[PDB]
Amino acid sequence: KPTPDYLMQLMNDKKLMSNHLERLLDEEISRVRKDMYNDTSAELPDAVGPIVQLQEKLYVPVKEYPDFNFVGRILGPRGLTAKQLEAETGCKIMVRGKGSMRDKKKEEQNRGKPNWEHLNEDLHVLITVEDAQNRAEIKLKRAVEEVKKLLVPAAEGEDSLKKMQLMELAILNGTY
Amino acid sequence: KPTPDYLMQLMNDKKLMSNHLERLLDEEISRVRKDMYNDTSAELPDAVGPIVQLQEKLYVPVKEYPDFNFVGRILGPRGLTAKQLEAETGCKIMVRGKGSMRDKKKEEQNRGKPNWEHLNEDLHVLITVEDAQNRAEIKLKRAVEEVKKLLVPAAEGEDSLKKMQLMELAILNGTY
RNA sequence: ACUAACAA
RNA sequence: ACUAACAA
Repeated sequence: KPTPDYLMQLMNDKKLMSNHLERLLDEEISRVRKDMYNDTSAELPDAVGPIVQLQEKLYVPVKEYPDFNFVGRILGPRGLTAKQLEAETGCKIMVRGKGSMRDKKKEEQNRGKPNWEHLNEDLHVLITVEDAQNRAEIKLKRAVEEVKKLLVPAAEGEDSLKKMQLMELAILNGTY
Repeated sequence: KPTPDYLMQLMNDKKLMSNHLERLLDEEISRVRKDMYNDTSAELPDAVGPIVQLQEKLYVPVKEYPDFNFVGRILGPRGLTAKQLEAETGCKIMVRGKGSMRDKKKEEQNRGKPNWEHLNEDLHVLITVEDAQNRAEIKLKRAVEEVKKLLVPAAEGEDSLKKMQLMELAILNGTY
């Protein structure tokens, strides 16, 4: 029974609590939320060959569409959207690049510092996998073919997804 | 992960707790336990016709096999076995008849008192259903064909089921 | 209800 | 590890 209200009555169930009890909740929460969006499926082959790591830097077109905030849409509230995506694909999703950090200031200092090399590239979405080739290509190409969706600006009033998160946010905020 | 130990670590999870939190547990518990026994499936048709009530008094053969305690085997610890059976069939399972009540004394007084008429019949297992005919016959004949199993004395050392409950008991007892 | 995860 | 539910 993945209802909106009862979901709000779940987050608060979780607010007061925080060894299986927690996990018990995290499952449904995710399961609810998944069902929320899925109202808007193949299976991986058995591993073949030595383990491989696959990346795909996917740049966001702020050069093309500066005004639109892609990044938020992707990450979502508590970064959950980005979190549910790593979950259902297996690929490590992470936002790197120029302007990654919301703050312009903090970013203006980490340049060159190890593991901040990525700050010298234009803004992108990084998608990494560790798995056997035939099993990873699929994993990758699943998440690849999903960020591209998020790298396409649904005009306001038609971005159903935007409202989805924004209501989720306004619940974590408790302002609604 | 329906493991025995973790199950014991569940009942005690439940001991300390006692609005969804409780229910959350009751599901797995049942689900675990079901999986426990199922290591030792059709679907009902859509209702057709006016609702009906079906019974089947099923007598236990103490006349034939006095020494063996059928009744316990059926009910099980906390009556759960009898409880999981009402669950998975839909039929109201209940033990009535002579010697129903463990105590001979208490029973020796309720004779004739309304809803204790059943004390004047030999010991039996009562199985009742409320549903449309075609849908109830199946429901009944599922539970019917399962009590008869429990009305057949598995000799000691071969009654795997007996140990199943007895370990479950010895957990609720906390003696193991 | 304008999201900030991830990485350190 | 010898079960006691259900019904009242």
